[PDB]
Amino acid sequence: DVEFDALLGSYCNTLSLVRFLELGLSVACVCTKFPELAYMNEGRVQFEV
Amino acid sequence: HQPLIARDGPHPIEQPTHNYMTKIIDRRALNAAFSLATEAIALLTGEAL
Amino acid sequence: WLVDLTTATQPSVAVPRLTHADTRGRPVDGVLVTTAPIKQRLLQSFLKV
Amino acid sequence: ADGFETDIAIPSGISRPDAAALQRCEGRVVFLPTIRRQLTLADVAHESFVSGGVSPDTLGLLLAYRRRFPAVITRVLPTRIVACPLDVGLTHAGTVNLRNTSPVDLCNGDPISLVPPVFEDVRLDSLDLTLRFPVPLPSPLAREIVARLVARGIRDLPDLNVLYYNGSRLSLLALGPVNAELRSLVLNMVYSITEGTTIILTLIPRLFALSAQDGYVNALLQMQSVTREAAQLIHPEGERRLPLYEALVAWLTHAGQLGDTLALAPVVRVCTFDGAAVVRSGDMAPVIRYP
Amino acid sequence: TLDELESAPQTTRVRADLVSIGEKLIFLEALEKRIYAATNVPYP
Repeated sequence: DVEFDALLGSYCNTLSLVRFLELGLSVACVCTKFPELAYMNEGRVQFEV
Repeated sequence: HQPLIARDGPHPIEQPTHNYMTKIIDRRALNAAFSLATEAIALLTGEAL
Repeated sequence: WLVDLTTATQPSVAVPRLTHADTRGRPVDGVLVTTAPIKQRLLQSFLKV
Repeated sequence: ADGFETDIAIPSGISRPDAAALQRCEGRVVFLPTIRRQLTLADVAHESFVSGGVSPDTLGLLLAYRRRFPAVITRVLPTRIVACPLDVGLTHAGTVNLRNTSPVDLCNGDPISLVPPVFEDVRLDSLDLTLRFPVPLPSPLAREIVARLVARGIRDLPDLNVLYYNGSRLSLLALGPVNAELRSLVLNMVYSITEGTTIILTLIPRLFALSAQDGYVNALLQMQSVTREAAQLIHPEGERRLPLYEALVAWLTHAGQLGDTLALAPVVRVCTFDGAAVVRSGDMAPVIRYP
Repeated sequence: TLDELESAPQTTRVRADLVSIGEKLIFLEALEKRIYAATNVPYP
């Protein structure tokens, strides 16, 4: 009589690869980053017509 | 790995869910039958040679 | 309706080491199993070998 | 080798208390549909005996055990249950240990038949099935103990509880659901015997009306004799007719049905070797079938 | 009690059928002449 407790190969590795620029929805954007932003109260944008 | 979204609302997501799934496999066993006749035994053995 | 067969299932873990490749082609991503008379209809019409 | 062994597979999902009861039930009698190598445990359980809808009663369990095939469990692996059938696998090996569920002791050289648990339980929680093990009690008691419980049911429409075997007491009363579980056997007794004791009383219109103790013997002896004078000692030879000859056949089949039920044939005989002759309750007894 | 598979590539050419559906190549065979021909087995 032989008794075995076997765990098999954990054949499940879910991968997620994300880049916003590989999405071409960044055509519809102007993405710039402040390296530190949150100190600022109110930024504004001037349009002259 | 459950993929996540930072939703625009400041309401808390409260927890992410990342867990392990374990599944018991099953078992089945096959069958066949080969049956030989009476006199075929002695001819393979040599008793009737 | 044939696309509805191909899009109703998620790409599933995990990748094999020995992928069923074609002559000069990409590896096979799915298997249909049909009866004999349906296969005659699906080749003389609607599809190419 | 050449010994035959049925292999019963247990479905996985056993809790640690459930395997301990199955570890304990080593020598017991277990029925099965067909002799086969590999087999599920769903055909072993008491749930497999049902017709509806209806959990089967004492009458159906007697009918099932003719069609089911008796087997005694050998050593119990955690993987599988290895059991050998009695009618084919034992003719080569010869010796099988068997533990009593019966409170009646066993002497050497006794024939043992199997009785459903009417004299008076294992259930598995995780696997969702029940187990009922029959009682291996001796065959001369088997025609008695069944007939005592039938005699109680006729009283439902002195003590019947006294059964003293090999210097021991027995209490049949010990109650409630045992009586209603046995109700179907009682009705087929009375319907068989009263239909018996009308047709014989119609073909012989004066059995009871004949004179007592001396003419009846003279009527018996000529009927008991071997000589050619047979038919003129029997038969009495718009309006409706008593369908007697059709009522012969329906009664003979019903009597012929109960012959297979209440024979309780000696499947098992016990030969004690290198040990005590008396085998008591909870003790493994060696088994030798007919050669 | 923990053990890992070992696989070796030995490719051979096999007569088969390939169908292009949508964005991925799809395999298509019927399994009547290859398997279940002249048995007592129903085709599931």
